[PDB]
Amino acid sequence: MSKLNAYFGEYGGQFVPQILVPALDQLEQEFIKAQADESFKQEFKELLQEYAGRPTALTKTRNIVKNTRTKLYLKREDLLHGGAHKTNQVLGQALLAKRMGKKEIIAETGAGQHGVATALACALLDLKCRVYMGAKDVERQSPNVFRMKLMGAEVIPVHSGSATLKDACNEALRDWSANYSKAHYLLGTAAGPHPFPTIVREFQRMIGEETKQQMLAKEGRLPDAVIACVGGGSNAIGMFADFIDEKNVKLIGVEPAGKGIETGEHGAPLKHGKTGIFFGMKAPLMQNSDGQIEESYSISAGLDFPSVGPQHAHLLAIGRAKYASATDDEALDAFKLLCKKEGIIPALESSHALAHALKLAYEDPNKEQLLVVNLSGRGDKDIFTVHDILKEKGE
Amino acid sequence: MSKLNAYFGEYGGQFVPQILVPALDQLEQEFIKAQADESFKQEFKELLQEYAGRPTALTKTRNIVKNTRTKLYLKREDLLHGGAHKTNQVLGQALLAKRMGKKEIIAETGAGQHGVATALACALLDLKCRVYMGAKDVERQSPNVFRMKLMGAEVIPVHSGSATLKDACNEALRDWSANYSKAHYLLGTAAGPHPFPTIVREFQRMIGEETKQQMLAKEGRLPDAVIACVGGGSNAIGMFADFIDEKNVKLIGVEPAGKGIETGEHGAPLKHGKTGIFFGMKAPLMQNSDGQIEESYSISAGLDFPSVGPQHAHLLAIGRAKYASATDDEALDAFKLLCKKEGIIPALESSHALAHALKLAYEDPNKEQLLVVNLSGRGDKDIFTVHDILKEKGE
Amino acid sequence: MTNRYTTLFANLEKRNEGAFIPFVTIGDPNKALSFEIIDTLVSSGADALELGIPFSDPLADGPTIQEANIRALESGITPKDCFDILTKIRAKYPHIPIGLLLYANLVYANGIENFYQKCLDAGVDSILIADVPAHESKEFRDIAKKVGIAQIFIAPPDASESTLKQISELGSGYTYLLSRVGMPVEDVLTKLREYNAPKPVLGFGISKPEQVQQAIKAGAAGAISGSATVKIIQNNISNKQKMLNELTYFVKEMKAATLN
Amino acid sequence: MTNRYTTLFANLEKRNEGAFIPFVTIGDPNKALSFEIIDTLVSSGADALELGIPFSDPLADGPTIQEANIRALESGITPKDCFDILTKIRAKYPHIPIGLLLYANLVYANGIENFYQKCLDAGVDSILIADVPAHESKEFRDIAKKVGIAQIFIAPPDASESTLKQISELGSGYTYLLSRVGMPVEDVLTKLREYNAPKPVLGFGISKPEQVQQAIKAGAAGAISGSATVKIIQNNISNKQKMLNELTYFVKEMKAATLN
Ligand SMILES: [Ca+2]
Ligand SMILES: [Ca+2]
Ligand SMILES: [Ca+2]
Ligand SMILES: [Ca+2]
Repeated sequence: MSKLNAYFGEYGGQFVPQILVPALDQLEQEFIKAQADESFKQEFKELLQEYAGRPTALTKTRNIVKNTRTKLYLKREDLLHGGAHKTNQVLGQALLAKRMGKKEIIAETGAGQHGVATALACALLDLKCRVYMGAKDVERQSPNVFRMKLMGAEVIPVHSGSATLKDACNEALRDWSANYSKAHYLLGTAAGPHPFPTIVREFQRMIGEETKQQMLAKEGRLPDAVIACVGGGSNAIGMFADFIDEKNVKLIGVEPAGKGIETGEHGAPLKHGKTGIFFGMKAPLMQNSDGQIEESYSISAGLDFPSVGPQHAHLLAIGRAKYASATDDEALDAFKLLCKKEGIIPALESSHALAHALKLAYEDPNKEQLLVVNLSGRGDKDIFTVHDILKEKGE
Repeated sequence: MSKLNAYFGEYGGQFVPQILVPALDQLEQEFIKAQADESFKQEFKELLQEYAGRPTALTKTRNIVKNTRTKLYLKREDLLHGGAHKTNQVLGQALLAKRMGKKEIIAETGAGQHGVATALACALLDLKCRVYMGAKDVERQSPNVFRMKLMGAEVIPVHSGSATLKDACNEALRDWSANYSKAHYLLGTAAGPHPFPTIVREFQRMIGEETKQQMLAKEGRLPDAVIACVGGGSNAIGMFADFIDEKNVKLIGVEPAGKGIETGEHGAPLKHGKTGIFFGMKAPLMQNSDGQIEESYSISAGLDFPSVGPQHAHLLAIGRAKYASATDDEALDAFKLLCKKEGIIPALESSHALAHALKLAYEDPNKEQLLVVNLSGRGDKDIFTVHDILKEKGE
Repeated sequence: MTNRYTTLFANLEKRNEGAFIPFVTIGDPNKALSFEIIDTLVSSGADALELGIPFSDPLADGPTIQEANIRALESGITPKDCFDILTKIRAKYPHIPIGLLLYANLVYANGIENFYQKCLDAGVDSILIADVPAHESKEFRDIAKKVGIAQIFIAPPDASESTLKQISELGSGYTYLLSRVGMPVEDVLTKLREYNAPKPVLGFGISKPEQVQQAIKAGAAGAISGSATVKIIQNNISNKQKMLNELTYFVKEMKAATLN
Repeated sequence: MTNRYTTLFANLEKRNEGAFIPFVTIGDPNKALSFEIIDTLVSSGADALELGIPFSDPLADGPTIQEANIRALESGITPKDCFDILTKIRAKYPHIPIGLLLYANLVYANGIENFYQKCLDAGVDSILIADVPAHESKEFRDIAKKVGIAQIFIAPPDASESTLKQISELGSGYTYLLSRVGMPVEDVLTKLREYNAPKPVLGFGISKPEQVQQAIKAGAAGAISGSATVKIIQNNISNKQKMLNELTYFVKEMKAATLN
């Protein structure tokens, strides 16, 4: 075998310029060999366990839904090294690029989370790491740029065009077009061209794989539902993947509603977007009547992405997974609740999933329910954001 | 039995005012009953494992000592919930105060690390948390005050006297003097009056207990030495405790040398201090010829403490443990090295232990050695500090 | 088949000259000036036209072309506005080869054929979709053969001989080559000649008249200048009269390099 | 035994009056003014003196006393400087009971007995070590009985009857009580009377003359004012002449509340 399906029910594909096709074909073949090499699989596990901290805890909340009959569990990806789930698939891709014989790694980031995760992986595995970043984002993210530089990565500000994340993807991709023989491009989420959506899923699988086995040993049954936020799709497909064949487990993804779907400032194309072709894939898009992609918005930078992974769009059109929305205020109030009732500061990305779970609990408080929230990351990065929105209102 | 030894070879004791003795006696009796109640021990473990994240990883460094024959391991207390080892003994004391029938908890903090750890424990276990803090420290620690407030804790600035950590201990202790019937005082380290040095050791024991069993399953033998920084003694006695009876394992504690021991701006009383009576205990002290306690200094706030726990001073006078020093620059260079060679940002407290381990490796690079560094905490809090010292010099 | 390109390349090799094809994005910097830019391109001796339609996220283009999609979109340019310009140009200059450089979502949104029909009604001869590779062009190419528009494909110098053969057979009008002048360029054309590819054109990094002359030499039917033509627009945004003069001068000196 | 306190309390109950004992920390705010403060305390009718020696970390005292240890240390006060003041006072006022309120490390550093000897040479009669409880006083109390200084202990209202009995037997001079006026206070003295404790004195929160009068009533041999005397120093730091006058007035009105 020398080919893997690039589609999820006519979602996905490889809609890249021709110059990039040999890069994708090469990356696909190496990934297939990697999944067959057992020394690769063991090095990946020793990396996730002895270095990244896996398996991560599965915490049972004590007070946030005490007034109900809902037993609410949290998959503690905030306790992973790096403070977010990204570390999982970043260690995998970097290890994958190491056995392609490559020493260089190209990456892009907006908030800085993916950039920091790429830097720490390349530091441990001795890889030359170049991260592209919008000149405006460089100015707004002084602590994360200093983190990336402390770990030996080259931060390349991009001043052309909008000088933000959309322009760093252009530089990183065109860089990969010229230099894919020596460098690999560490894509940040489960979207884009094949085989990136499939590779990221296989390197985030252990999220759902651990929950299933942890939940069997803790509560005894499979959960009634698993809930995870959906920006590009990375952490949600990580949770869903091993639950897809369990027919009686609902899969709920939560997209950001921003200031309200009725206001247009949102990031929920899965249920409010026309299917189109963008970022090298065919997928739901926030676009106008002419085909121009529209600006997305969320209070958390991790969910500010006007498209979504292909396997998610597929899972919606088959009826296997339901996708919901949470506004800024719903995630903010869920943020403040988890700090006060539990002892955890969640990532504002993760708070969208939590806010939805708090809905399912408070709307039917007498219903026996067993729910899982994929706590995709720590909230220390959002301390400054939450404080300014609270002070701008009344705190 | 209704008594436990308060001394470590004439170090330690209970040198508190008389008004506080019934508080210490009460806390001692409850602690003895707690160590016999098995439902307490199981709730503590489920708390450390399913909530705090234990067991923590034991990482083998790959590149920082590659030029030598030293196999250097890191006990990953930075991956614990809260980002530091403090969470361990804070969850224990709070759980202990919960079964004394008390709902209130008094605490003090300087940098904010202990305050944040007390807040998250009291939030999970539904305890009313009052943290005292110097008015100057409140001004310098806006993110940590906002963390504590987000988790429902009452931050009480102390404006009297020096308006810093020395003045918050006075308020917290006098508060406990009047209110010990309803409130417990969550002491931050393994120092102070009995039974606090003994209680903190038993609630940090699982550090060394996990390393010993993890090292047996990983490398096969016991390590040649375990290295941990020593501020008050909390994280170092956590590592040493289960290794004391292993006669062929060296115990190395690293105190801060600050700007140099010859400069007087240090925090190493264990090997440069006269024994005295302070903080309700008899222990080594940075004091002048008249008995006044001198100001200590370290680049990391966690080690800025002019005394040390009693069991450490005892372990030095018996010859069981050796204690060394590391300057600001040695911990800074060890900080920068772990970011670049490994993928970990260490706490500047922990970097003192690491800097010493880097000495033992580079000084005898052809010597087969197996060393453990207790990575007591994450370094994200020290990002701002390291950046300003680097820019003040040349970065 | 026999399109406007076949008529042009036969007339050119008869006169023994190469083809100079300027690239300008439609609607840059605004709708009224864009038509005058396209107008002066033809009057100054362009053999064919390569016109882009502004896209939001041109992930394949460099900074110079990026700034030009932005200029047009900031001014309100619509695919409708582009067809108005394409229609007004062909109405004035019949049988002048006009190709479009598009991104796929402009075609897929509002219907592939529905969009392809508007192109032919505007007089377009060829379409190159930047983000649709050869192995995934089936849906687009079938509709292209039904409406009568030539589908153009990029031939990068590092694709499989299998993929390079596939581009030769699926192609029409001409072949866009990413090969540079200064696997080598000659060995690329050798594989394209054996596989009966459409006539080759060089595009990447064609800025000076030197590079055009050394492009018809070594065996290429023509040459496209992308950034070099757009950059003249970028450097004279405030000065309309100087822009068109620097533009007419550019086309003449670049066309002179295609003779002999 | 028979110290200066036994002579004082017998003379006082003969005249049927209570003891007023002001607390001032030695060297506050500086060495020269401190002696004048101590001097005016005795001239204004103090029966006994309660003098603290400045410590770096007075973890048992409130803010008012804290600010006063700081004032003295900021001015350079040394235990040596304190003995100079204690010596000059007893040289002027013989057989006037003088007690010291110390923290343990001032005693332990440079030798317990070595420090205890300097106290007796300075004329001190009693020593209360704030951070040494009764069950851990053995090393300090043995040396106290050998040099001839009375060791004073605090009797808090919430200690064990066992611990409260132990303080009665180890004590000398008088007993410091933390009981408030406004377990209750009477039931505390009942246990101290049965156990033959030294004569009880009330200390905590004695600020106004009202509180002194309601302290000799309900059965106490005297009363100590800590913060109230120190606060007069704090509020008049810049004004030396007003400070001493507000000080002499304070001692007289507080002493008047100990009669009848
Ligand atoms: Ca946005
Ligand atoms: Ca309902
Ligand atoms: Ca200090
Ligand atoms: Ca050597």
